[PDB]
Amino acid sequence: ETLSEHVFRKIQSAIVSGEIAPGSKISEPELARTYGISRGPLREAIHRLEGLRLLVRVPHVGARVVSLSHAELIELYEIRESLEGMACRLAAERMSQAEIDELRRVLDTHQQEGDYDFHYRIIQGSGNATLTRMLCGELYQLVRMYRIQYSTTPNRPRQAFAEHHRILDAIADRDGELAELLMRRHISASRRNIERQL
Amino acid sequence: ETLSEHVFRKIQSAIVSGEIAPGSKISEPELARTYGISRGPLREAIHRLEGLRLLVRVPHVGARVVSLSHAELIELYEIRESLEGMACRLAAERMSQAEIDELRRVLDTHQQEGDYDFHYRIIQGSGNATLTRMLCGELYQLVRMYRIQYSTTPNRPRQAFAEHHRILDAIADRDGELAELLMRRHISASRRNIERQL
Ligand SMILES: C[C@](O)(C(=O)O)[C@H](CC(=O)O)C(=O)O
Ligand SMILES: C[C@](O)(C(=O)O)[C@H](CC(=O)O)C(=O)O
Ligand SMILES: [Zn+2]
Ligand SMILES: [Zn+2]
Repeated sequence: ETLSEHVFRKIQSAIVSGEIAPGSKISEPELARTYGISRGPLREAIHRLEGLRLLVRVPHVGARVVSLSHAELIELYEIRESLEGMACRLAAERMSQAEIDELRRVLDTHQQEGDYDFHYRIIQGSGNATLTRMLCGELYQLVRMYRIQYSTTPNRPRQAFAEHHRILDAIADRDGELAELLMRRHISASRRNIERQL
Repeated sequence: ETLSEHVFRKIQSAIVSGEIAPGSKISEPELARTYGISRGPLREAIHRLEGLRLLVRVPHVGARVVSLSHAELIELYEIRESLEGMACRLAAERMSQAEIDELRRVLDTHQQEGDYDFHYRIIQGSGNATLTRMLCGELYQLVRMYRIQYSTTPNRPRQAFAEHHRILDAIADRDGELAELLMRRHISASRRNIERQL
């Protein structure tokens, strides 16, 4: 990898983890001193970081960490509902029986840690590389910094496991229509859970 | 912008336009001489270009322009159906009456040029910035290099205008469910039109 890519993921991880507070003023000088890179590759990283809605550009000031507002949550979970739901539909037709059985194995294994492995197996089982990039590469970063800033309720881990199993049941039955619907409801339950603390 | 961003869009435009043939071996030396940049920022551009499925990485060789195969078309138009269809649903509830009337004005205005403005107004009318980036910033680049490599049939421009107007009619009636369905059918008609020459 190049240095421009190194400082990218180091800053991106500091934003998703809350290390840099949502809404902070990003100081390009003190950041170039923390990692020791010139302003060329640094501005290259901020531009990408603004593209993924992690940083936001202010005209007369500079870059700022995203507001982490309610409108941005609607924007994010909307796309995630349409994409993950379709991932369940495609995974139900395209997953081999070996991938399905391994999916139940992963689910049988079980702030909050979460079950990203469950969703990741389905997105991969959908057989769409572009879908995997848009979900796990772009959307899931802004998703995580919401779940990190706002912890779930103590009954949410139990509720999501039930939702996960019924989704798996529809996928294992080759019922993409039901799996897509069950996936959508589970995404909407996740958004309402986060909307409980704003 | 930085130089790393300049050579990015210059190569990306040379791929979408067919200037660089689909499936060609990208020569990092002769490319670094064409634009005059070091291998650091050059490798930075190829990495992003591979992310958007424009270049593909070969282990023991290097980077190659995407195969432009049939499987990649299915991968691409799948995501476009789910995203653009949802864009029509959201645009039907969220577009102001001024944006709708202006949408009919744009449609009333009318290889092939295409009606990207029509789709762009709807994606913007959806009120989702992430949706606009994923559609117009990532997917629509790989879309264009398919429509450039494979020209439509002479009756396709006429057929798409009818599809566009019925979509506009459902949006102007605040019928997101019908607009989404009509949008999906029009996306599927576009894919079959391209599938006619492979
Ligand atoms: C636990 C979870 O199901 C997950 O898969 O990580 C969560 C649910 C939630 O946060 O309410 C998710 O999918 O976002
Ligand atoms: C003409 C078109 O409707 C367009 O909006 O550019 C095309 C249709 C097609 O290519 O068959 C499109 O949307 O892809
Ligand atoms: Zn979950
Ligand atoms: Zn069209």
